[PDB]
Amino acid sequence: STGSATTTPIDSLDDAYITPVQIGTPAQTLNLDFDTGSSDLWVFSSETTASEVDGQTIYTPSKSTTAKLLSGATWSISYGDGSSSSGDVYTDTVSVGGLTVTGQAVESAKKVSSSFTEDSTIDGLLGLAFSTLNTVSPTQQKTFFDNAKASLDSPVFTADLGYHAPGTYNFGFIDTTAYTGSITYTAVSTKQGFWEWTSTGYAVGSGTFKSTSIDGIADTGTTLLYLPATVVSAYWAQVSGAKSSSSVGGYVFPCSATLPSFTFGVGSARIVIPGDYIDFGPISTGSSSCFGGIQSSAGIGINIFGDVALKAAFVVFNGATTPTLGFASK
Repeated sequence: STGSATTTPIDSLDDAYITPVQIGTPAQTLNLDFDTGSSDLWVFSSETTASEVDGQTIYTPSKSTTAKLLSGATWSISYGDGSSSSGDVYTDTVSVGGLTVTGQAVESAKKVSSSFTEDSTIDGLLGLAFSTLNTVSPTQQKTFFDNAKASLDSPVFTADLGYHAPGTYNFGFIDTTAYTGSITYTAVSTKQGFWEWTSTGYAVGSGTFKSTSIDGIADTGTTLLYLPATVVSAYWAQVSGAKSSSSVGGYVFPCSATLPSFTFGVGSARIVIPGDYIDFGPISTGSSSCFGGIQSSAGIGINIFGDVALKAAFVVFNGATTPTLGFASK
């Protein structure tokens, strides 16, 4: 089997992407944030504290003839950005782009933090990291990908995120028309439960490539590119007036600037992030100070190849017995 679904930016900055997901019988379609940095499929629901729901579409398990309470199971998650959610668990039928999994754990939120409430466009998350990170207790549950894998034509999914435009998540096949050149594959460590890999270096603009190993995660659920302070300083030093602002929480730059590109290495191959992808607009409405899309990972504890990086590529998440990651230009 295969599936193919369009993923759409939630706003004009590509802060996140939502993909429609069918849950239950009859289908209830929710727009979920596909997140290769976590492993829980959780939704706003009829059980979510009413004051914490503000415009989201909810899953109502009592209206699904295929929903079953997973007795005794609870979940609770905290994300790198400080947001969180928790609740109980149903199993139900879940379909993405024509690909159907029966018996998928659907984690129903009883509580969500303010960041989720305040974002009306995201009805929940669909985790695509390794199932070892799933938070369901006392019986850990599998991700949608893990459940689908054996049925897929090939045990892969691909992320093709757009810049200020829709893109695609495919399951079970590689669309050879969706990228240019060849796909370069690189080793993955699953030791921390992430799609963790090592970039071979970077360049800033038309500058020379610096060969250096950068361990990090491919994370569709993180907006920005978080890299070591040395790398980030070298990037922003090429933008007149750019500075790290402790009050804003990262590098800012004059909105009048033209940003240089940023290149990262995948083996001997190179992915080029155009400068415009690195512009996240005014820090507050009407400001002429703009927020940078490349930020320091210092104090996160891990480097993160988030949407800023991934949207410059066609990315293969290969879930073969030994997982690997593939990147192509597009």
